[PDB]
Amino acid sequence: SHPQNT
Amino acid sequence: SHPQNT
Amino acid sequence: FSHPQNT
Amino acid sequence: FSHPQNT
Amino acid sequence: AEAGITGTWYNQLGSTFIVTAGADGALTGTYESAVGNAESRYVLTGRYDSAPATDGSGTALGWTVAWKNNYRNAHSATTWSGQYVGGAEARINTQWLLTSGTTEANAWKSTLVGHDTFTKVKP
Amino acid sequence: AEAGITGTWYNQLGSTFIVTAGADGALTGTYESAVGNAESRYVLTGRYDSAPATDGSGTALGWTVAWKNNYRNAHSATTWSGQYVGGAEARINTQWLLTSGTTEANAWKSTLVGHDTFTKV
Amino acid sequence: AEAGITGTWYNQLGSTFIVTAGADGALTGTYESAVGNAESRYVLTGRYDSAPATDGSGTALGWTVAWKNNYRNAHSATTWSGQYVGGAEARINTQWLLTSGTTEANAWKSTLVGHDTFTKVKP
Amino acid sequence: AEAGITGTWYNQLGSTFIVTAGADGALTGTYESAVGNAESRYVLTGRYDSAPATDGSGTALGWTVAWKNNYRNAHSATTWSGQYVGGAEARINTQWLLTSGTTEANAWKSTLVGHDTFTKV
Repeated sequence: SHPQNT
Repeated sequence: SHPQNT
Repeated sequence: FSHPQNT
Repeated sequence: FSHPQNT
Repeated sequence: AEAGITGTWYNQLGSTFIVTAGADGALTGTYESAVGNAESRYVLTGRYDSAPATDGSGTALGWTVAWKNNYRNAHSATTWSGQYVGGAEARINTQWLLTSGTTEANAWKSTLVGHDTFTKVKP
Repeated sequence: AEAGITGTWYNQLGSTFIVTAGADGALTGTYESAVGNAESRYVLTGRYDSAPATDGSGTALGWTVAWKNNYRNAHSATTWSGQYVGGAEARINTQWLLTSGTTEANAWKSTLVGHDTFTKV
Repeated sequence: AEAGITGTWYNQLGSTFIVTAGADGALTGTYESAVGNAESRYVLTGRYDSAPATDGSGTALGWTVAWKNNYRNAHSATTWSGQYVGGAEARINTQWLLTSGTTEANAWKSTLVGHDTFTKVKP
Repeated sequence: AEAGITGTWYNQLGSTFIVTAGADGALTGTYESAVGNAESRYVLTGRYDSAPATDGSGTALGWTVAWKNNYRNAHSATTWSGQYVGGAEARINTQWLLTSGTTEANAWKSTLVGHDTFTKV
């Protein structure tokens, strides 16, 4: 997962 | 101008 | 990931 | 075009 | 699956794309800008995943147009790379690169990038 | 210069690209990765400018590879957009987009971007 | 002009950006994903054209977030590059690149590309 | 390795990039084009990963330059996104986006994409 988006 | 778009 | 495009 | 980014 | 991709499609700026999906993975058709009429028509060639994953995954595809026909030559080629998401409202969502032929000195500013959404209207 | 595009080309990571350029603008051939085994090969189709300009400008071109053949299907496709320059050291300079078929939730992280330089060496 | 850019903004996926435009061209604030709450908050720094062309031209701007705060470290940085188009419905339209730290061998697939539209909600 | 980012860097076309890296992740400095004249310089600000991974991975980083100073204003801005690799030959490998402020009609052709490799030589 990446913290940029959901 | 380019023929891709208007 | 990994793919066929390279090596 | 032309710009300051290069040369 | 080929059938769903085959048809007439349009993007947000009003350009027209006509495409036939062949059973081996091939794409062929023509591309036109919103002025319409014969010459803005250019040949396109491309490829798609003829055996997509099930799930609600899209189908990956891509194609090229070189901006030369019998009436005009822009000395440039655009490639679109994206995925077909079928349903009631079938959509092709893409990102594109436009490269122009330049001298060695102006090569650093030869390519433009952008993105396009196509809505289907007919097979 | 125009037909000098027909031949065998290698990028900086050992991938091979064999192309035929038709007189009227078509590009046809095969692409295979390094390791060299006889089916890391995939079909490509593309277009190029068959009547380029007379100043020292390059020849604009592009092509697509869907990453499926009789062995593998990576549910993705790459397009390369760029230009050919001839001379004693000919080369093709490109940038590419790799899109993978994703579910809607992961659509924002579907596409990778990069650059390749092909030569005949 | 700095005033119009300064505020709270949101994009189509539900992330939050808070930004202050300083009179010399500087941008500072914080970035959060739609989970909300304190930690998804990351520091951003950027620059904008403090003397835009008149016309109905947009204002060019850009900014960076490195995805490390006191609770998490994703080992990656995103840059957004785009233009502010002010009016009643003020909008920032961008394209972005996300690079991850990789070994030399996996460098060819280190960067993602995409695009975002921000709608303003408060100063 | 971390602080090796502080220094003077040159790309493949002769542009110069001078940076200070702060302990907590800030990047600050100046960028100037070739020709070398004392105001082809512009301010940059950016961020980097100040606690990178312990496998041989690079350090992720990025920065912005709005193209305005006391002489010129090209109504545009470039962002570079990439990663630093140290060793006896240190380098920063990047790709960039250049956006120009346009009217709505020309918005589709607003952004250029490219790649730069900076070294200390």
